Amino acid sequence: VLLLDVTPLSLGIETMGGVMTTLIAKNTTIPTKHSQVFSTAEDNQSAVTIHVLQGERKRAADNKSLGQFNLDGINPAPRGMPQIEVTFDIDADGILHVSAKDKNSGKEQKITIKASSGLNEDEIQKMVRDAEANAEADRKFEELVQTRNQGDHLLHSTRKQVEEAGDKLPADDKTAIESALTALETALKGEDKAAIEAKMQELAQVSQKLMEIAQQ
Amino acid sequence: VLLLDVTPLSLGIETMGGVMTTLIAKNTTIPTKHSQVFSTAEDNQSAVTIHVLQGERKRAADNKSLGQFNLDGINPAPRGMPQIEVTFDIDADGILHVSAKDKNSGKEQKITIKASSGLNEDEIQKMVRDAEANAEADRKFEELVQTRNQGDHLLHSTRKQVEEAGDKLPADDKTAIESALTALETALKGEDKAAIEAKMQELAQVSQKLMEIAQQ
Amino acid sequence: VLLLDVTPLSLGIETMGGVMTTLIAKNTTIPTKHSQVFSTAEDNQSAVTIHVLQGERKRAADNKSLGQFNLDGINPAPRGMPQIEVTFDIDADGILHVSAKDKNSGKEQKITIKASSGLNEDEIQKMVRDAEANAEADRKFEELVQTRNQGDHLLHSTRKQVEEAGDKLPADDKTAIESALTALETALKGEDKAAIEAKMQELAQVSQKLMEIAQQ
Amino acid sequence: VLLLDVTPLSLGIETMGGVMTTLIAKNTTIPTKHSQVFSTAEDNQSAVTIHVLQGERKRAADNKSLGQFNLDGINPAPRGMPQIEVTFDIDADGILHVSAKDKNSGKEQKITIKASSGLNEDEIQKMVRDAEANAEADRKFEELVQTRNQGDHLLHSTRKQVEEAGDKLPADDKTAIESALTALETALKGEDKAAIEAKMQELAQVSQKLMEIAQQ
Amino acid sequence: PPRPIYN
Amino acid sequence: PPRPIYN
Amino acid sequence: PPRPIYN
Amino acid sequence: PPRPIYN
Repeated sequence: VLLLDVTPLSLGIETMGGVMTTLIAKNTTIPTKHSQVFSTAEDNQSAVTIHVLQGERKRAADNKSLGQFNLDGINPAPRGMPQIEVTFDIDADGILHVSAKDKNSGKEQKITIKASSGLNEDEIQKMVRDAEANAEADRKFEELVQTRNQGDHLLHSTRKQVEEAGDKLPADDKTAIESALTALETALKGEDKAAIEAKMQELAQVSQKLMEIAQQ
Repeated sequence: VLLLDVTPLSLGIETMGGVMTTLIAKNTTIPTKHSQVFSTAEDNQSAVTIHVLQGERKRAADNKSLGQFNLDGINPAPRGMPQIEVTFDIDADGILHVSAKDKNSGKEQKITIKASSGLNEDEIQKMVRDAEANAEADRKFEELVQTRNQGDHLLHSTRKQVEEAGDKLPADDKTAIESALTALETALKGEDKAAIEAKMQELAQVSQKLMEIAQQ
Repeated sequence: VLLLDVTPLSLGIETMGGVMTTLIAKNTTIPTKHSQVFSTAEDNQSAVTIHVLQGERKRAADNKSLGQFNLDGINPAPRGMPQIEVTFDIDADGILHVSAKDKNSGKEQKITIKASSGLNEDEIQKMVRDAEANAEADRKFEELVQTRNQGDHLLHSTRKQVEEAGDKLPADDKTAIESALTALETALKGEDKAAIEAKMQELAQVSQKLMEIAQQ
Repeated sequence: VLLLDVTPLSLGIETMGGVMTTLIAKNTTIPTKHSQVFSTAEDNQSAVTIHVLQGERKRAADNKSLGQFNLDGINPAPRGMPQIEVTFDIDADGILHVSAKDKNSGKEQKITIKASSGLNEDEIQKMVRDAEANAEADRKFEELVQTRNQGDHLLHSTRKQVEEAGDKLPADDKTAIESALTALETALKGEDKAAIEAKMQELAQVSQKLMEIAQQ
Repeated sequence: PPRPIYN
Repeated sequence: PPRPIYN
Repeated sequence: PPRPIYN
Repeated sequence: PPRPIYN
């Protein structure tokens, strides 16, 4: 063939922390189909917003918004237990269907995106350019969001373990841990990666008996 | 400057499932330092092997092995709660120190890797070549390992929730769930991504009351 | 747009010495049109073969052959004086027309190449791979062909200047020069770049009075 | 090796028309040595300026200037007959020596460029960025300079052939040709590629008997 | 609703 | 010992 | 016939 | 002096 139809930019969805997670990489021959499983961030969450993005930047806000839709009717569950499978499907005509399917409940919602959506040739180029001009800030951004999500995980996990421990936990351990979890929660409200890791480590430093209880 | 000293290939460590996780990207100017936090895969795990890798392939076995060392003395904890911070540090002389530090226990182990370790110019090139010749198989491999680790997570989580539920769970729910967890565990022993997702969904399909109990 | 139609490999024609000269670069959005002016290699040449090539290698023999055609009816002229304009034109349907037009004589011949000609997705990839596996041999090859064509130029030019000089040239200069031109012509029959430059320099070393005559 | 010393940007010299001609490609492992043969643009030219450039742009003015020096003592010759071999040599310490050697006369001049010359890491990046932001304007620029140099060649060649023809050329041919050469020379004073090719073709259209004379 | 979180 | 798992 | 030569 | 011309 003398030609190939390819995606000029990456396609994906916004995930927790405001980061674009890629489902179809830049430069993919179409027709193409890819799927990944995502989940909930909060206990008892009833819905997820799927926000479809085109572009090469790490910040979702820095990419082109192709549309969003909600999947609701997610049944009560602990965070991270629902299996929300997201599929990007680009048919032979260049049309993108994104769907989100709850593997438990069976619910499905889609958005269809025409082949002529997104950035034009000019902007595809200004976009590829910046992904490079800013490769650094993006990396610092992405690792901040990862730290933040790791801190939020440990925040939630440790609180749950404290409950499940209840009386097994000495009051001197419980006072230290709950003070660390307050400072953690205060830090996660910030954009300071080192300060988030300091409170994470503080918590790991005081939680050792908790961990030994939780393991038994 | 007319020259820059740069890393010709990516550097990292082997993580669960046999996948190389990159800590320093190909083409980085040295001196450079980067760190990431990893954790344990099993409850009560006492040690981690750090296995240092150079190269562009997704399978660790497909990369160049720069060395490995263990960090032990990890205190009893639930899986995924320890914070094992791994640092790659390439000084102005081209020497790589990799360290692993337990943020709770304070233990640290390192390996020092001389500047002349790894693949020579020829092999750097044969390596970059294959990362491309095989970009596909690598992606299929990496998403198999991710599915497998997501399935293992849900396997472990659901068993724990069954325990914490105990009598709250109807025996008709508990029989269905424990049968799904047996088939899941049988599938995770395989290299079939679709079969792993089938048992995951089977489990999500039978676990709904469990999820509603676990959330309360 | 979510897609772009692009050329997966470079397109061009074979030029003197067996080298692919690119007219449309790899990764160009189509529709696209490009033209360049070529010429004759020998005095009195009456025709040129246009040989259309797809690929990333420097040796024409290493690329995919899309077709060839002759333009004849080139009027008697010194080498390098005819203006043979070659146009590559890829229309909105992915079809390539290559034409060759003699700007003096007005003659034109074309070949039309369907959109489905050339290498398939697999081979596009094996091709891009090798352009890299062999980037070196290609460069050594291309500079050999350039040296050879520079030597052939000086061979032809110097012979012409000897004629135009005639009696102005001392017989001791003419014997040295014609001996250098014999060794040059013998070397150009070889694949040894250094030996070609040695005979070129030998000739530059003996030709100095010739050059001073030719300039007057 | 965990590192390689590589050139971050291309290195070369300014050639006729104000274009950077690359001698050492971006990303080359050092130590490295490369040489190419250049020549004179005008009959009887006595010297060449070597202007050493670092960067990825097609316009010399758009690159970083590392220094310039003259090689003189070029002996009288027709344009394009001298062999001025230019060598770029980057030793194990990152130092660049550029030399220019007249293969006839034996004269040599150099410039030595320290390893810390050129653009810093920041500017290497702003540079790579623009080579892309402007890939288009560069190509249009480079093909204008090539057209201009092809037109200048034909201008000079045809004038010489008119002289060598003298009386063999009908006065009706000579009036047409000398009028085409005046319009050509007027066009080459411009930045209009199409207008230059129009006068080139005009000249090819009137020169046909000249060409037939010159070939005999 | 919250954006998906990816494991 | 087991390889690290990355979250 | 000969291949074009490119100047 | 003039810049080199490359053939």
